[PDB]
Amino acid sequence: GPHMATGQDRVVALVDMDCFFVQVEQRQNPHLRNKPCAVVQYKSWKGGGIIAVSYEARAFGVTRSMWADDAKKLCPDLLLAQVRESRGKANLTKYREASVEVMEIMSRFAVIERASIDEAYVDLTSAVQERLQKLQGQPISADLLPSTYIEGLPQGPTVQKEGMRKQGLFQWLDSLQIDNLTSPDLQLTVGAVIVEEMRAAIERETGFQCSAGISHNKVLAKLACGLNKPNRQTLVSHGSVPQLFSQMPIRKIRSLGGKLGASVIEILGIEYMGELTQFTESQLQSHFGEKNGSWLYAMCRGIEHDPVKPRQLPKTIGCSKNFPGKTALATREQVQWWLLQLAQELEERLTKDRNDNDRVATQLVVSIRVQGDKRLSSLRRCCALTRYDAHKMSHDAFTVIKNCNTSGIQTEWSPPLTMLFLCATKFSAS
DNA sequence: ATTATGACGCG
DNA sequence: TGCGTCATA
Ligand SMILES: Nc1ncnc2c1ncn2[C@H]1C[C@H](O)[C@@H](COP(=O)(O)OP(=O)(O)OP(=O)(O)O)O1
Ligand SMILES: [Ca+2]
Ligand SMILES: [Mg+2]
Repeated sequence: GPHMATGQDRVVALVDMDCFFVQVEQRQNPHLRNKPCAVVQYKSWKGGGIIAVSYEARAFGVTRSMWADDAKKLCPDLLLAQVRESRGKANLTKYREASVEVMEIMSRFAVIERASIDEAYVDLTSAVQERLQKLQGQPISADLLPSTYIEGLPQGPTVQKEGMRKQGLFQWLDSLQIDNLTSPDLQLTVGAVIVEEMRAAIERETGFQCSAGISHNKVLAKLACGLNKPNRQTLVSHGSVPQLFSQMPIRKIRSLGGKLGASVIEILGIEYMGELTQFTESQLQSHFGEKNGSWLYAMCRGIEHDPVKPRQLPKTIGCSKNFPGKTALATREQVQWWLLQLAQELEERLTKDRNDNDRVATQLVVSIRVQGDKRLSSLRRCCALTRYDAHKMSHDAFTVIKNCNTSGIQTEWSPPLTMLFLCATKFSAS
């Protein structure tokens, strides 16, 4: 009743760039614009591995993780842009720098949480309050929401997509109570107006298009964002949740796409997020733990409290290289050469980071994978990062892992290494 | 698929 | 103030 929290206290958006690495390459090379194209990493094995795909190429069935040779079978005219290679490895600097362009624009509107290279959460609660005070009970025009979908609408008593979008928006706006500054639906609507403005600024100032979700928390905002891609935004209201969740596979919700989500499905014998409402909080805690159980109990009702963290910069700076099949490092000299390449890239990125962001990493984390281990990581060890010097970091990394070598011969390495990973962490102000 | 980030548990 | 695992981009 009057004491039941509905999780409508915040306005949260998630902005996610459309096919991000592709847009970065299309900005740089106009010949790629408005074409089926993909970004590929390396070239020797099966034409290279695809890591990003334009919407035109997706129509042919091209996907991330596909080898380029196989993608060409589906889309013979597919254009390809290669990730830069430096010091023997893929180097992602262009995309990291493009990400900074977008994050800096978003930060003008509100505090953001960098969630990945191409997406950020925004807590718009305060910005919405401010905008509502300027509006002064003035209605919100559909013209202020030219790319917004209202999930669940139209409904009740045109066969084209834009027509449906407008119909739903009209129904939503007609029902809005602009009189009440505390109305959560109104708050979301104003949030959506702000997000249109943010998205326009991103496109004007960078050339890049994006999609966004607007809702009352991060999980719903992330879900919302994916409902209408690309180049569109979606408002998921609290009232839209029962219908939305009634046919929503559990795996679609952030954090439930893996083993936990599979366990929810198997243990409870359900398929859709909505079906979770039929269990008590204690029942859910009994299967999935105190924390997960409480989270699921609220989440299936559209309620989540995880804050948008005030963090625009990554907390770690890392680089890594796999050594597949035949290339597994079987000599000490090889292990040392690659550790040096990684350390040189790391030194370059750290030195730039220190100058830009007034901070210094204090810990170096070294991780390896050994041949035969199905685990993505076989071993992790750390040491002090006291100087931004590639030679010192590579030597320190070796020292930390050299004991992993079973080889009797001092020159050889066994068992061969299938991966090396160096990561700088534990930043302190400088 | 390879090269990344970030959270959480304490087999 | 370590390390392994999970989940995601
Ligand atoms: N598994 C991966 N390995 C390497 N790079 C990845 C991987 N997943 C994503 N990326 C990179 C390339 C992407 O352009 C960028 C952002 O990823 P993501 O948001 O998942 O898709 P996207 O931006 O390419 O398309 P979409 O329009 O569907 O968001 O990060
Ligand atoms: Ca994206
Ligand atoms: Mg993304």
